[PDB]
Amino acid sequence: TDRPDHIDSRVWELSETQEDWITQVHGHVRRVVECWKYTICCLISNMHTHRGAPQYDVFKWQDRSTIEWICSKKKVQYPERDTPDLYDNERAVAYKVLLVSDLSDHSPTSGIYHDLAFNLEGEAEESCALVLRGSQLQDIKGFLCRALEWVVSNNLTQEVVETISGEAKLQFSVGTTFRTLLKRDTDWDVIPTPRVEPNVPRIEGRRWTQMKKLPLLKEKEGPPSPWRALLLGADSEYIVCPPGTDQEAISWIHSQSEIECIRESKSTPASVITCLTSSLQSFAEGNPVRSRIHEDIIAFGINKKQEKKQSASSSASGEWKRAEYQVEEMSLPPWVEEEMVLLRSDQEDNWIELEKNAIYTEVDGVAEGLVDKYIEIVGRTKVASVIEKWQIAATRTFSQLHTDRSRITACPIITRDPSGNCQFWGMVLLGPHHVKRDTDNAPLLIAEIMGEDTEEKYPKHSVFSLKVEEKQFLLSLKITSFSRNKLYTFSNIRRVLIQPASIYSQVVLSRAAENNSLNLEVNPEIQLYLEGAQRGMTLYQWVRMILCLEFLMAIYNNPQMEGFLANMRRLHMSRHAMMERRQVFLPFGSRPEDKVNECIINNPIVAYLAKGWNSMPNVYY
Amino acid sequence: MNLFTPLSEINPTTTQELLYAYTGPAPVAYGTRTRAVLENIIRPYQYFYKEPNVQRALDIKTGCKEPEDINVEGPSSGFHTASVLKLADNFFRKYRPAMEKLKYWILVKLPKLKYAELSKGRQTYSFIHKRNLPAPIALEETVEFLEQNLRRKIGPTLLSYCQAIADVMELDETTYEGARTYTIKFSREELWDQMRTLNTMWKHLERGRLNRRTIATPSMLIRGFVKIVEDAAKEILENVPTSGVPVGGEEKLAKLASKQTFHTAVTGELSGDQEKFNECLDPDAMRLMWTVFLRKLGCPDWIMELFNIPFMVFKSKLADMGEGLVYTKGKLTDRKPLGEMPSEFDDLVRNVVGNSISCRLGMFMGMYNLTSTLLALISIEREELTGSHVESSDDFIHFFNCKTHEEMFKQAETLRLTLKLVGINMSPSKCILISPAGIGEFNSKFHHRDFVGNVATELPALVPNGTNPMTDLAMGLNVIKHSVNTGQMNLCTGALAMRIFNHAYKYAYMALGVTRRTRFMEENAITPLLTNQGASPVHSFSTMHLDEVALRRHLGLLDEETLRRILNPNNPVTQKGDPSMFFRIENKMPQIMEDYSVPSCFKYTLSRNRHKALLNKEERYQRVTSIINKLFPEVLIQEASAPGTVRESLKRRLELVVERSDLDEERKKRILSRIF
RNA sequence: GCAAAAACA
RNA sequence: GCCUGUUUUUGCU
RNA sequence: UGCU
RNA sequence: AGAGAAAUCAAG
Repeated sequence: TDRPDHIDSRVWELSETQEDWITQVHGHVRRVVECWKYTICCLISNMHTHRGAPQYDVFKWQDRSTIEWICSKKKVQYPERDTPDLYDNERAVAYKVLLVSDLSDHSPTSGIYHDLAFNLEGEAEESCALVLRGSQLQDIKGFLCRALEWVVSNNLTQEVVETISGEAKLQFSVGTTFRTLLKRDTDWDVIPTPRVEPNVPRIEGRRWTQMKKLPLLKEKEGPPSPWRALLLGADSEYIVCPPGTDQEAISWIHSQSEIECIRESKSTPASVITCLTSSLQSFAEGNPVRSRIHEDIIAFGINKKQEKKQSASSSASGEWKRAEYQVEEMSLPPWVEEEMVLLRSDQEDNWIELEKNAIYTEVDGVAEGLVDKYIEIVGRTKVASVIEKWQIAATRTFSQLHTDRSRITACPIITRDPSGNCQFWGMVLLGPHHVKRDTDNAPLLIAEIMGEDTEEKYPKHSVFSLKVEEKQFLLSLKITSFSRNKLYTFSNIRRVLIQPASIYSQVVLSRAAENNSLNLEVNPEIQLYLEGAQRGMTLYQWVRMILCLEFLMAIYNNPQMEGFLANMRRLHMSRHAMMERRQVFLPFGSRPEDKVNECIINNPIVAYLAKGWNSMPNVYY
Repeated sequence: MNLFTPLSEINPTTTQELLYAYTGPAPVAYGTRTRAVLENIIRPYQYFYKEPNVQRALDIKTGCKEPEDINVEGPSSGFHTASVLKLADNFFRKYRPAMEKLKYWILVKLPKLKYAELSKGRQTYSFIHKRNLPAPIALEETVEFLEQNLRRKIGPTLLSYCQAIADVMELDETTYEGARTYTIKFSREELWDQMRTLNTMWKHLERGRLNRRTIATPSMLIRGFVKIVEDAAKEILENVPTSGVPVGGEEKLAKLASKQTFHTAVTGELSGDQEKFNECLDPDAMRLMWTVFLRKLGCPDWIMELFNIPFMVFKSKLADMGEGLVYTKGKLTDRKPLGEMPSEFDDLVRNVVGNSISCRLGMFMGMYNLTSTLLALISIEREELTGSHVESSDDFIHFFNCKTHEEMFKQAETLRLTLKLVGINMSPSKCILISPAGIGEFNSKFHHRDFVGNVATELPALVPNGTNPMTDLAMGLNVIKHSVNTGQMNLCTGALAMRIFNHAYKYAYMALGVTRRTRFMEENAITPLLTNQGASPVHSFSTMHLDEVALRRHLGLLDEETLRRILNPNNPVTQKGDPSMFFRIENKMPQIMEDYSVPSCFKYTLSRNRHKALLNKEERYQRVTSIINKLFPEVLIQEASAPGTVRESLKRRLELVVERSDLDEERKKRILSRIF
């Protein structure tokens, strides 16, 4: 605890109530010094006897009643203010233990008792030295030297010296002008002394209502939300290139490619196809970075800021007003359900090739078997292939970042099936990126293979027709600008598989634990509200569509999604309580749905989740 | 959302993990913070009265309001002075051991606090450079400022630092001299303004909020003062049942479980948040609570003044406005200060002090998390409230054990009102009470039968760290191990996270496919033998804690001949630029200095690829620290206590080392001859 | 002690 | 650009 | 210029 | 253009 090692425990506990140390300057050091004095008093009367009685009688830290009783019996009286520490039967006179910084030039303090002065090094003054014996001097010197070693070890020399001297500063003080500065913005002084008597008044409150029915989320009205994401998602396809490196695949694609525009968007002019063709030609030679051309300015928005500012200045007319920014509200698009359904479509490959960990114990075997089961139940799915495409594209676009390039970089998106064949999903074109921050955008020209074209889903995409080896394909070719932080985040998109794996693992392990035996092949029935009615459904397909929804949620993560998901946890908890015959009560002005509705603006998956919440029952019996 | 609500096997509480869009991008802030800063400034004035009267609230210094003025249907800024006094008295009368620990901290721990603890902070506003600087730089420049304005040396203790800060405030003119050379001038008013100035700035990469918020940082002239009160508040909060802020992790869960006792007829469980926190709390309420605590403890006046300094300085705070509100004429975009042209914040023009704006109400910043927790906890202590309360800063959970539903409702309303008495408003849309207890939430920890694991709160840490392969592998595996231990990830999720981390970690170091590293290893016939080199994983689920090299050596996957090369302490890859000192246990010469390298050749340093005088000064400090450590091995185990200055101390130490070197006398003389 | 990372408020 | 408080993981002095 |  | 959301990047 706070006891110094050299201080005896009995002395320390006896000193606790002797003086009010909190109000004294350096209260802990004052207590330590008083303990030193009491220990010196103890050492002076080191089992000395006289006429069958102790030679020295110690007055220090003794109740005043006993002190007066024994002083009266000894025909001695001392005042209350100063009382000698101890009394000697031999050479009858009262002694007081004093600690002084300097042993020289010292005079007796009081004429009623003698002074046994000592210094911090254990030495004693001449009269004290001649009064006491050599053994007492050695004991006192040793104890004081141990105390001095403790002092110098803890860097408390200045505090101890100030305490021994007798006068010291308050250890903190506030001046005059600083006090005036402090009292400028308050109605009380430094140590407030309100004149009001303490009391807790009774205030008329309100009544806590009950959430008899679950809240209904607001469905916004407006045009359907377009597909606003870095890549295509479930509408992604690939061309099966012959086995080889990336250069061979790009050469094979470019040398046999017939590009013809079939749908042009104003957002992405159809003339920037030459940028992609030039990038493909340059990459087919072995020079991924190519020089600028005339249509690169349109493709990557080169210098657009100057013309935009000039147009703004020329058209500037009127009076300055506040910003009042607005966000357009959009409704739930029809393509979200289609995306969910199509993302669950089975594939012929596994698309999740993670090298297995080592296996040493049986627990390791159980864990790896569970992981293998999860991989095989979610691997052969379109969502896994889309996740792989997103991983490859994000990493290959992010790796060519971090520099200040004035040229154009081509980043192919090529995967390889377990047969050697290359799979060309598309190519990302990185333009002039004088990037300095983590949030500033980097221009891109995302060109990739499309499975099906939809005007309302992709209004900013200029769809082309690709003719390779008597086969017809589609090309997206959208102009986007994308930041460093988002690219880095999507470079690690493979982490999305954990949460559906979490659900699967919890179900399987709970089943194993309830019956006290692992199965690893359980495919139970999960009761869910599919079309407003509770119907059974297997665990495997549930995990598959959980993965699909989690992926669709990850690539559409924005402030709206963050707020929506943060504020639906309360409603999710309330629904789980209500399904267990629990009542839910709310404060006076409690509307938990408003803090969710404020986050429902234009995010298609936020609207999808809101509709899913609304469809399922809100009143539980 | 219907796919996230199972009904047969597991409950929605276990699927709360699915309500997380993490692994997606985190929102960022883009433009001016002026609108957000001004909104935080104006909100406390809008909540003082039941009917918003901003103009009538700006002339109020201490926000104290009658019990009939306290808004019950909305946020209420201000406190009731008598309520604060009585509730602080009640909180002191109970929890006497906590007050005893407070007295122990004041008597013992407080004098030993060093101002070097201020160096632990992150970016700090600098009153000298008018910028945000790392805490060590700002602390050191502030110490130099105090030393050269008070013409004395500042003691290592925090009390001496605070006394120096108070003493400089007494001067009329203060000056700062620093190497580039340049001299800056401060008046008493200028330095007072810089003392009470909070540098506002955006909070980036924050998840869970629709609207971006603004964070602030104070100067070093007040961080020291806040340190004492924060430490005292922590000391009190560690010893009270109703606190939840000083404990965390599994200890917080154990404390929560200690209170989940539902035995009466009606057992509720209220879990909610406090709305408009950090701006409905008048610092004067915290002043009064601390003053009551110190009075009932018998403390002297100086400690009371010391505890009251920071809250008054925050009463006189100057929030730094951003780079101006955005104004548009047509499609133009111009940024203008608050008072240039009318806006929705015209009422606050009178508080503009240069580029900063004053606000006498609220805190504007979470600099008093522990003190605000104490203010929340004192209001709980009253006869009507008999339940169990846990409050961290503004997230709380309450457990009711009542005989009747009406009694529980009365207790809940009493809780709301007593929180409102001290300026704390329950968020009505965020507070939910379940009449049979068993389902609740606290600090995003949901419990139904036990605190369920929350996957996707560990996913952001699954990316390789980017230091070097050994450190990255070790810390990734140990993060996964901790997640498994805490119950967040089970066997399957743990192993899958291991596999994903391993695959990404091998990719990041050019160990997958055909890369330059793999090509060089292939053409030179270099078998990988290591995870970062493309070898098969050696780590398993049960061997997350084992080091890669030791495990491979034990399993025979790494022969001794290659071990003699990988773990060479003289490899050029990790060779240090300067010699280092080594111990020699039971030797004639116990210290030997020689060139050294980090043993592992894969612990290399990656080049980073791109107040200067203060940095050179840091380098000088590092050199002095290195020589002190070399000459004084005992300061590595205990605090430095040698007397005299550094030069003489090391001179005598170097001498004494020489006369114990067991050499010839004349050789010792020639060694001493060249000592400066 | 320092440095990096993560979660929560 | 990158606050305060609590907890956790790793590495180096 | 090659992470399923 | 576009990214995007309560205002920024798309150059100096």
